[PDB]
Parts: sequence; C-alpha cells; structure tokens
Amino acid sequence: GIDHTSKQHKRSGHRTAPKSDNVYLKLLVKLYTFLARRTDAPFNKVVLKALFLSKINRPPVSVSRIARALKQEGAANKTVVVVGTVTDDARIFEFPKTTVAALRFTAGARAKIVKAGGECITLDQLAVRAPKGQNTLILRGPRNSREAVRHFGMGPHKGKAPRILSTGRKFERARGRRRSKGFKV
Amino acid sequence: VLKKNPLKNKQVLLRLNPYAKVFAAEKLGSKKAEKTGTKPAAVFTETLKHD
Amino acid sequence: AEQVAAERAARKAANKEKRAIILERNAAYQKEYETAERNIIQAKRDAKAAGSYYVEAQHKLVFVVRIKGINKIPPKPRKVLQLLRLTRINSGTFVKVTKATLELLKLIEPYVAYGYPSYSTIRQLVYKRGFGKINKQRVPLSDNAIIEANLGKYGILSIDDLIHEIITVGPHFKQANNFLWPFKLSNPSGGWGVPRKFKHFIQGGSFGNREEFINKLVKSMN
Amino acid sequence: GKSHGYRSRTRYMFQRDFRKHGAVHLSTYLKVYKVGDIVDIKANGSIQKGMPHKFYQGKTGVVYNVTKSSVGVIINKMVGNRYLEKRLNLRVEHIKHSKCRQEFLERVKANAAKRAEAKAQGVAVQLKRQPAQPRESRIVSTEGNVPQTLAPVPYETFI
Amino acid sequence: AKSKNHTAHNQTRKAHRNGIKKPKTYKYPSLKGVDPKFRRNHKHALHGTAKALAAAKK
Amino acid sequence: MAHFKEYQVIGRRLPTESVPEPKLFRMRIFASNEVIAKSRYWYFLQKLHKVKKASGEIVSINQINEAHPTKVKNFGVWVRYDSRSGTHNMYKEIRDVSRVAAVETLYQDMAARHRARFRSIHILKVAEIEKTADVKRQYVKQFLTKDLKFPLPHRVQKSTKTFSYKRPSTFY
RNA sequence: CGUGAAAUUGUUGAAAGGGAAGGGCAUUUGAUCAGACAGGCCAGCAUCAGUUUUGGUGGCA
RNA sequence: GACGUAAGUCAAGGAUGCUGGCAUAAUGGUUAUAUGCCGCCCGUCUUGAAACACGGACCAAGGAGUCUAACGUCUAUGCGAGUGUUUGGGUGUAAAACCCAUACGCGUAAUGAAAGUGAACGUAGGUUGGGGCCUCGCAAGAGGUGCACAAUCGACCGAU
RNA sequence: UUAAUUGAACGUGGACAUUUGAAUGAAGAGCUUUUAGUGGGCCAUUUUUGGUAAGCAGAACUGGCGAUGCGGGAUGAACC
RNA sequence: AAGCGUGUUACCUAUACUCUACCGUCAGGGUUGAUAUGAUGCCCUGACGAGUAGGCAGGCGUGGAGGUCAGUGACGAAGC
Ligand SMILES: [Mg+2]
Ligand SMILES: [Mg+2]
Ligand SMILES: [Mg+2]
Ligand SMILES: [Mg+2]
Ligand SMILES: [Mg+2]
Ligand SMILES: [Mg+2]
Ligand SMILES: [Mg+2]
Ligand SMILES: [Mg+2]
Ligand SMILES: [Mg+2]
Ligand SMILES: [Mg+2]
Ligand SMILES: [Mg+2]
Ligand SMILES: [Mg+2]
Ligand SMILES: [Mg+2]
Ligand SMILES: [Mg+2]
Ligand SMILES: [Mg+2]
Ligand SMILES: [Mg+2]
Ligand SMILES: [Mg+2]
Ligand SMILES: [Mg+2]
Ligand SMILES: [Mg+2]
Ligand SMILES: [Mg+2]
Ligand SMILES: [Mg+2]
Ligand SMILES: [Mg+2]
Ligand SMILES: [Mg+2]
Ligand SMILES: [Mg+2]
Ligand SMILES: [Mg+2]
Ligand SMILES: [Mg+2]
Repeated sequence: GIDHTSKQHKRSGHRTAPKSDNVYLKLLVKLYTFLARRTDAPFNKVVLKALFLSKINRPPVSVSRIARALKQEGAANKTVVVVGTVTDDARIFEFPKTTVAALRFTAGARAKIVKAGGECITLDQLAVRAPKGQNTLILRGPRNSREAVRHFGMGPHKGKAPRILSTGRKFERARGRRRSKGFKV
Repeated sequence: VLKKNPLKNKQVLLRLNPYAKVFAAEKLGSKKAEKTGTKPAAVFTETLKHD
Repeated sequence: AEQVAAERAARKAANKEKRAIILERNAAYQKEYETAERNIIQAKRDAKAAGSYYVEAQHKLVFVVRIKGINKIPPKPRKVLQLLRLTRINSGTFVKVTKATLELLKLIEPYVAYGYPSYSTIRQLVYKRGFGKINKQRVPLSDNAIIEANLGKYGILSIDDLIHEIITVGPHFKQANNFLWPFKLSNPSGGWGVPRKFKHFIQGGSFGNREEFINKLVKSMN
Repeated sequence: GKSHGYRSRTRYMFQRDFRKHGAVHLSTYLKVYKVGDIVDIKANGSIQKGMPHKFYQGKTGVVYNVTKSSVGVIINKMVGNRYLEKRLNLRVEHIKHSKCRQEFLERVKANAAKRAEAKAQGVAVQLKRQPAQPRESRIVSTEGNVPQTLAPVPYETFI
Repeated sequence: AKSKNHTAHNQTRKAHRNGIKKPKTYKYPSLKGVDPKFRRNHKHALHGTAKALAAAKK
Repeated sequence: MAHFKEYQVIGRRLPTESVPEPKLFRMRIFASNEVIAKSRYWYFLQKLHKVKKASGEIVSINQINEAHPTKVKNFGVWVRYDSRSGTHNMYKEIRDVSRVAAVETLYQDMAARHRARFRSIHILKVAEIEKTADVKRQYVKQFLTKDLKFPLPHRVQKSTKTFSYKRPSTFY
C-alpha cells in the first residue's frame, strides 16, 4: 500500500493530437512535431499545440485584427501567424501590405490581403521560410465572445445571459427581475 | 539495466569512490589510536560510585 | 575523419581530473571525520580528567522510518508523514533537526521509528538504496556523473560528497536530501526484536526516538 | 423550537472585562486607520452600533474603506469547501491594529539596515530567520556544583 | 418512520477532496463598497494623472 | 534485555541569565538501555523538582558496574508500588552477586507475587547488608547458616529423544 | 418424412462413491493429445552476475 | 571503471562454458480420479443475506433506455459577416444524383412596459500581468512589442 | 480632505537579486464547461444528551464498514 | 502446565515490505538529408494497479447495407 498524495494514472488533460481526421492537418502536425523536437525555438511548440486545438478554441482572426496588430510599433514587417481561419472585415478601409500565414483563408480575406500587395501562406511554407518562427507575430481570435460563453456561470447577481428561446416581454422579465414583482435577482 | 550494489561488487565500489583503494591499502578501517593516559578526577569517580 | 580521437582524449583526461578531484576530497573528508570523532573522545576524557562533564552537542540529523501501514491514520499525522515523504511502510528519510521539525516528529511518533544515524549507516544506505530524483523519476545513483549533473551546482560531485552533505548537515542539506528519493527499506532481516511494534521503544515496542539503536534497525532493514 | 438570532450564544463573548465596564477610552478613537491596515476584530458590548457578528470575533482582516466613524474590513470566511470574501462595516471601537503587522515591518526595517551595512562587506549575511537549533557542545564543571540527589520517595497519606 | 436528523460526518472529507481554496487575490481589487465621495474624486485624480503621464511620455 | 543495567544519570535545568550553572541533580536508574534510563531519569525528576525534559538537559549518563561481581551479597531493597487499590511500600531481601540482577530478581518477584508491572514500581533503595544478623527475612536468612549443604532430590533428566529404552531413575 | 440442438431418457463403455454433490491451488495415478533432429526434452558440474540465508575467522575503537 | 609501463585483459551499462540421457508421450497439455488445505446459492432490496427475507424444478426460443419535435454543453466538417441547394423550379440513367431564382430563418444591435432612442475624447483608452516575437547579451539577464485570457479604472448605446 | 499640498488614493523617476527575507513538501499549477449516481446509512475509540438500562434513541471530531478481498481474533460487515 | 504474572531469545507465516521478471495504465523523453520504408510506428526512462453506485475508454459477438478479397462451396456452404 501507498498513501497516494495525487490521483493515480491521471491523464494530462491536454490534447496531444488533433481530434480531426484531416490528413493534411496531420501532415502539418507531423511537420511541427519534428520542428518542435529538433529545434529549441518556442514558436514551433506553440504552433504545434495550436494545431491540436478545437474549433471554439481557435476563433477566427479578422484581417482588421491583423492590421491592428501590424500597427504595433516595430511589427509592421512581421509575418503574422494564425493557426486557424482568417476572415474578411469590410469595416477597415486601408489594409497594409504584409505576409500572413494561416491554416485557412476566406475568399474575401485572401483577396483583401493580396489586393494590399501582401501574401497568403500555408503553415508549411512558413516552416520553410521561418523554421524557428523568425520575425513572426502569432495572433489569436477572441475566445470569450462566443454566444455560448454568455450563459456560463448563470446565477443571482451574476449578470449573465439566461438560456432562453424566445425573448422580449413575457419571457423572464418579471418576478425575480424587478422589485415591483417580488425582487430583483 | 541492473543495479550492482557497492559494498560488494568491488568493481562498482571502485567506480564510485576512487578513495576506497587507498582506504583498503592503508587499512583505514582498522586504524590504531595513539595511547594517551589521562585519568578522571577524584570528584568524578566518587560521584559515579556514590550510592 | 570526424575527429573522434580528439573528443575521446579530451573526455578521458576530463574523467581523470574529475576522479583526481573526488579522490582528494574523499581523503579530506576522511581526515575531517576521524579528527572530529577523536576530538569528542578526547574532549570527554579531558572533562572527566578535570572534574567536569562534556555535554555532547545535540544531534543534528535524524533518520526516520515509517513502520506503520497506510490505513486508519488520523489526518494531521497523515499530512506530516506526506511532508516527510514517508508514503509507505518501511520508507525512510533524513530530517535536519530543528524545533520546526521536532514538532513534526512529535506528531508522528506512533507511526515511525527514528534516531540518529551513524556515518556507516548513512554510507551503506546511500550506497545500496541510494536513488536520485531526476526530472520526477527515481534514478539509481550507480555513477558519480548522475550526482554531479544534478547537484554539481552545490559543489556535490560524487556519492561521497552527497554523504558528506547529509551527515555534516551542510548549507545545501535540503537540496541534497530532497534530491535523494526516500529510501525504500525491507523488513528487518532478524525481526523487530519485540513482540509488538506499536508501543514506544521505551515501552518495549518499536516506535518513537530510539536514538542510536536506529543504526541497528536500519542496518537490518537495509 | 430552535433559536438562531443575530447575537445568539454571545453571553460571554460580548461581556465587558471585569472592572472594565464604562466609557471607552479615547485612544481607540484617536487611532488612525488607512486602507491596507491589518486589524483585529473584537466586539465591544458597550457599543451596540456597528458590531461585528459573533463569527468575526478574533478574526483578522484588511481595511478597504474608511468612513466617518467606521472602517470597512475584508475577512476570508470558509463557506463549505472554499473561502469567500466578506466585507464588514465596523465602528472603530470593535477594531484594533494587529501587532503582527507592526512587528513584521520592524523586521523589514532591520533587514534593510543589515543589507545596507553588509553591502560594505560580508556578502550573504543571512537575512532569513532560522528555527531554533540543537545546542552546541558544552563543559559542565562540578566546582561548587557537585551532583547530589536522592531516589524516588516513599508513599505517605498526607491526609 | 424516524431517521437521522443531522450530521456533519464525512463533510470535511468532501470539503477537502478538492482542496479548500483561498479566494485568489488580485492587484486592483474591486472598489465595491468604497465611500462614494472618495470614489468620485478618485476618478478625477486618475484622469489628471493620465493627462500628466501622456504629456510627459507622448 | 539480557539483564538490567545500572546507570548514573546527571542532569540539570537549562542555564539562564538569572541562574547560570544550576544544581546538577543525579540519580541511579535500573534500565535496559540508555534511552530508558534517560526517560526514567526525567520521569523521576518530574516528581521532585519543577523541571521537565524540555526545560532541562542530560549532562551525563554512565553505566555503573558492580565493584565485585563475583561476591555473593545480601541486598535489602525498598520498593514503592501501586497495587490495584492503592500505593504500598515494602522491603524485601534478595541474595545475589550484583545489584542489577538483584533488582532483576525483584521485578520478577513483584510481578509474580503481587502482579506489579514495571510500570507500577519505584525502586526507593537498594543497599547491601554488610553484616549478618542484620538480615531479617527468613527466606534469605536460612541460607547463611554455617556449613550449609542440601541435596537436590528427584533429579529429572532432559531427554533429546522421544523414546527411551531404560525406564529412567531420578537419583542424584 | 430436410436438418434435427437442449432439457429429459435407454443401452454400452470408463470412473468415483461411510449423512449431498459441484468448485480453487498443487501434485500422484490412469486415459488421451500436439509438435520436433534440416537443436527439440530433461538434467549435472564450473566460473560469474543480481538478490538473499546460514557459518568460520582477522583487524580496530 | 579496474588491472597492466604498453600489448591487451577483467567479476566493469543483465550467463556463459563444459558434459550426459532422451528425442518420446519421457517433459508438457487436456481430462477423470485421489490426496492436503481451502470454498455456504445465485440474483435482489438493504446499515447489515448463506439466511428461518423475496424470485428461481429444468431446457430452448422470445424478452426491456427506442424513435421523434424542440433544445444545452462538447466534438468533427463546410463556408464565414454571413450561412442554410432539397417549399418549390430545372433536370435525370427517375423516390437517387446534378443545377437554381425570389424569399424566409438564424446571425451581423442593443435597450425600454411603451412611446421611442440607439453604440470611437483617445493609435477602439489607461493600469497590472501575459505566451510568442524583436534587440542587445557566451549565457544569465536586460530592454521593445505585446494577440488570447484575467483583474481593474474609464469612455460609448439604451433605461432611470 | 486640510487653517494651510495638510493629507488621502493612484502614480512619474531613481536604489535593492536569489539566504528576497522561517521549516517541510509540492505529486505540475491555475482555470472552465458539462453531466452520472447520491440525498434510508451504520460501526469503533474519545467527548457527549435523554434513559435504570438496551445489540436503545440523539449530537461532536476522527477513523472505518457500506464499496473490501487478504493474515489474525475458532466462528462474525465494522476489532487487530 | 500446555494455567497466572513477568523477562529473554529462537522460530512460524499475509494479496504487506525489499529485489527480479511479465501485463497493463499514466507520465517524461528519443527517433527523418534511407527514421536502414509500420511516426495512431519503433524505442528509452520512471512511477503506479482495491473498488458498489456511477463516468469514460479500447475491444468481442449478431441481423441487414455500400465497397473490396476477380474470397469459400455439391470434390460439400450453413447448422449441429
Ligand atoms: Mg530467520
Ligand atoms: Mg440563542
Ligand atoms: Mg435522511
Ligand atoms: Mg421437420
Ligand atoms: Mg428428420
Ligand atoms: Mg440431451
Ligand atoms: Mg445411505
Ligand atoms: Mg476436493
Ligand atoms: Mg552470487
Ligand atoms: Mg494427468
Ligand atoms: Mg471450509
Ligand atoms: Mg431491514
Ligand atoms: Mg445474497
Ligand atoms: Mg418483496
Ligand atoms: Mg419460489
Ligand atoms: Mg418460472
Ligand atoms: Mg435468445
Ligand atoms: Mg431513497
Ligand atoms: Mg447501498
Ligand atoms: Mg490478530
Ligand atoms: Mg473468539
Ligand atoms: Mg477474521
Ligand atoms: Mg509465561
Ligand atoms: Mg481497478
Ligand atoms: Mg452481417
Ligand atoms: Mg459442412
């Protein structure tokens, strides 16, 4: 017998592979598993882990988010890296000329980047030209703006969104939401 | 692949501790102490033998 | 011609100089040990010769063996036993003696036997049952380079350097002692010497402080 | 049936001390409290306004708010399997500065002075405290102190 | 029929199986419950220090 | 515990600024080893002076050997013991060649005749009676008569085998 | 009246059986059975290694 | 690592060497039996079942978390400020597959009972962290940038 | 806010380094979503209420049985 | 005494302890210019293994469906 301080046989709880069966994604993982092992550049390990992520955990990255990132001083010539999808954003009217490396590009995003004079690159071409992630800018989309996140942690005085089908008057706007009817949460 | 215990397996005892060879050669485990001849004071002997 | 010979010649000569260093440090330690023990022996004789008493300095180190199984342990003793890394029966470890640790031993007396370990018992314990904690794994010492790669930044280049840091409770005792995986001892080879273990050593049992008799017990289990 | 009013089981906790009833001395009102001060909670049964609940007796907290006659105190309270932040509005009478914080600041001052003087010489001058150590060796003489003691004594009734 | 009325048996074991946790301090705690007069003036003091630093740095 | 051993144990209160060099109290303790002797010392100093193991210090422990292990002596022993219903003092006489085995005999005697465990016994005093006719118990006094000699009737021999072919004798 | 299971039953053969029978580990006995000679099976001694158990003896404190 | 000046050797990061019998029921497997020791009847409710608690004489076959509408979290996939061809139309090798307009749904705006009004002072803010990247460094470290995320103070929209 | 930069709170800038301010350990740490079963308990030591008492009824802390075989207490849920 | 109190040794045996092997699980690593083509592969290192209710994972079996083995079969399919 052993007085176990920790739970036995506990899995790490981190993805060690993509749940996806996409063969090309698994080839990209084959590439960055090699690069993470045979280089000491932290970029390769970060990209590898991002390659494992689920869909909600790799939100879209907008071209305007990329352009804002390129406004960081000393960052205007960095290769933006997005382990995910880059979407188009018509709310920006001046896009800079830059090389963006991403898993997926939408048609609008690719057209906007190319029309700016820039380049759209796959992650393997990024691995060829920046094996240690040289001069790279990893960008991530907003995880907590998901609709599902609105409803997490619901409870009195927490101010989250109730899980509700129909909205408007008559749908949870009464006793429990105003002092005139009972109380307010 | 196999833990060879020092304190036997003289070879492993010599891989660790190069000083074991000098220790055994000079018999430092059977070292004589110089014969000094001090004697406890009378108060000590009387106290010890007190009832 | 990959120039393997230059690497081999440099690496063998490096091995010889490290071994010369360890050799001269083991000789100095042996001088330090024998000089110390003869100093206390003579100091006792001279105090008696002068009508005084030499009160030997209180022991700085204890070796603790958990002698009780895992079930039915109250939660405070259970926590202390985990903090002393005695997670199973007949596991043993070294503890540096201060008030902060003597109170822990007070809390876990009915579950452990401890006492003051001699140089010989420390040496045999480290030599036979000595394992290092390296990248969370239990690694047999078995070679000085394993010790130097993990404790060399404290000046501990050999298994005897480690033993020296333990017995003479040095500035890096804590790092050296934690590096050592908790010794996993056997049952005593000639039995415990008692009919019933779970009474104090004073009471005719096995547990509690049995100060210099811990050496005989640990030697039997080792 | 049962009874769990606000001040239940406070018969002794909210006692005044013996021969220590009456008006509160003016020192408790002239003590100054700033945000971040560590304070101890001990209710004064004479001052019925702004009292801590009996749970907070003997608890030590941090000042987060200072008002006219009172102080806001943050206490960590174990509710089930976690701790929760509690904010208490207590008048100054039910509050005193904790001498633990004052003495730690004293050690911080002494550490700074010892560091400043050690920078002249003696690197690694052992700033950390140490647990009490086993005693060193010593020589005990019998000059005027010869050992002399008896055995256990026989049994007598004494009644 | 009658049954057990109350017991705290096993309750500390449940409470400790997931490690009774401290409230996870932060720098900049919420200014909830601070005196409104101070809070109002703190707004303007922070606005002024923002202007001073922005002019100082640019 | 092949036998008891007698230790002199000298200890004192811990020295202070108020009282450096305290009084150095000493006892003779019959114990199986050093650890028990030190424990018994503190236990008995517990009952005489305001001091315990934490406020005190063991200056010396020294085994006390018999001056003449090979001389038969008559020992008078004063013991205090707890029976099931109270505390009692008694005085017994044991004839043997050493104090340690006389005390060992005494603990066996107290266990046998009064069911008094080592837990429940205080050795108040052990002292040899240097003169005959100061011996008072008849069970030890009978052994001091001049030219004493007795037989050992009914000798029972130990057989190593299970079966004997001889129908033995108990002569002597 | 295709095949033609089980429960249950007859016959023949084998075996065991002092108030149930059936089961686990192990081996004896009987019956029965597979594979390999381009090393398969079972052992014996020697010199070693790992872990242990029981003796003899030497030197020191 | 040891030994040897070196050659090389060794008990030094896990057994080799020599020799014999048999090559088949001999070892082994399976099975029946015997012997030693052990073994209470399953299922179930229950604090507690071998229970003098219940169901069960036996055997075969049948025999119990399904589908559907709407939905929550998570995951895969397609496209992405969009998305959804399949009500319908065209077409067909004909309930398939292939092609498609106008709409409609959900999203891209909230808030108020409602009338209504309706989202940049600022590099879409400041502060504290923050992976990664950049510069300097043998390195440690230092400096610049700092996405996601976390805490917090503000700014904007609506209600009051 | 003060009679009054007097303070208050937040800060600009500068100085401090691994003995950075006790010991021990740390098994990775922190965090989130979601959902099962459960919501009859019982027993031992110690504290303890009602009761003459109970293999009774009811609480405290801990350890157990339930959910657990194994060696021992012949036998036995809980004892060792 | 093979009883009672006490003391000393020797000795017996648990699924516990020490070492070794094998299985599995978890963890940390190695391995691409022929890894001498199994990269959900191979390999190295360490630790761990009780379990009702319950959760999850990897597998085994059955009726039918798309594809493949140009699979088997009256020279005997299936069933028993
Ligand atoms: Mg034996
Ligand atoms: Mg009340
Ligand atoms: Mg209930
Ligand atoms: Mg038919
Ligand atoms: Mg037919
Ligand atoms: Mg049949
Ligand atoms: Mg019959
Ligand atoms: Mg049988
Ligand atoms: Mg051997
Ligand atoms: Mg057979
Ligand atoms: Mg039986
Ligand atoms: Mg019932
Ligand atoms: Mg049953
Ligand atoms: Mg029923
Ligand atoms: Mg029936
Ligand atoms: Mg039926
Ligand atoms: Mg069926
Ligand atoms: Mg129920
Ligand atoms: Mg149940
Ligand atoms: Mg037993
Ligand atoms: Mg019995
Ligand atoms: Mg039993
Ligand atoms: Mg007896
Ligand atoms: Mg299991
Ligand atoms: Mg089928
Ligand atoms: Mg057929």
